[PDB]
Amino acid sequence: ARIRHVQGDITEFQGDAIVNAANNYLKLGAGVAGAILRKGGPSIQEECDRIGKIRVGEAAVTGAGNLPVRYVIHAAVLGDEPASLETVRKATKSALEKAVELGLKTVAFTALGAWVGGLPAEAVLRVMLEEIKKAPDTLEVTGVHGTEKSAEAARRALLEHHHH
Amino acid sequence: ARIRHVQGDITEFQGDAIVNAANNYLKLGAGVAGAILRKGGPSIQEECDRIGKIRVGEAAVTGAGNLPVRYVIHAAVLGDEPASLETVRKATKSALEKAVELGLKTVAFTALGAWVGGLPAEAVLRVMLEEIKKAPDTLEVTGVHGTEKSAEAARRALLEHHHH
Ligand SMILES: [Cl-]
Repeated sequence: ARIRHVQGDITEFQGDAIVNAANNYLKLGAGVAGAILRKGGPSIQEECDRIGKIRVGEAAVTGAGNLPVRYVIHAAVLGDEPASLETVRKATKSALEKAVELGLKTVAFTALGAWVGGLPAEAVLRVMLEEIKKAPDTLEVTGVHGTEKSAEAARRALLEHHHH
Repeated sequence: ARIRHVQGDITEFQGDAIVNAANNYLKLGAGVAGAILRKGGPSIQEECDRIGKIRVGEAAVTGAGNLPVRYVIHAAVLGDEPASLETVRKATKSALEKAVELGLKTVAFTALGAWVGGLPAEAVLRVMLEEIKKAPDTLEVTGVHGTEKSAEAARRALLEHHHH
């Protein structure tokens, strides 16, 4: 899959889906999830409740309420178990599998497990990169950053990856 | 499994096994492998030749020649595929599985894939840590560093891991 890094607010992403760093109970609270629930509205949590508890490392899809995306993909990175590079790998892979299963073309992510999970961003981005490279080229992943300095860094890393 | 970080020369490790960062052809050359072959002698490569080509992510055990260890565990982190956090995870896990299968008590590792593979040490150590925690407590893993500053850093990281 293709990758781009930009500065912005993931809740204003205007594509097919955004990926939420979720707990395995799919309870929207800390981090981006809170923003997702405020701007997308109550229907997102209600749909999550219909799904019920999942497994750390799994992903689940709901509608995106009042957000300008089609879907929210809830990638469970923690909950009964603490976040780790392994849960981040599995959840990123599960999120990608849902995107491909729905024939999505544009999907936004943040650095799963690096905020609420406590993991270092550099390691998280590397495992995400490894999983994203396995998805088909019909899919474009956008990493959304709070800062241009942040986005420029990941962009620099991504160019360094071509040597070789 | 228990973990300790010390400064030293892994080829002088005086326990059950040392883990070699190998290619999947088990050809000893670049990095620690070269030191292993010089100090352990030709029998190590000869035994590797008897084994033949393995798979990136797998591990293989040989005798340690003139080294003061019982076994060399060749953890294949690269070769037909470039080194990645995923191959490092699989190889570390494969290396640990061989150690447990032989009832080993003390095993030394370096940061697999961080030298010859080009991966950043901090990410490599984190995935190794996650795999080592799954091995039984009968096993003690020693990380061997060229520098005390290096070992102290990993030791500091390991203490930070207890919060929580
Ligand atoms: Cl990983």
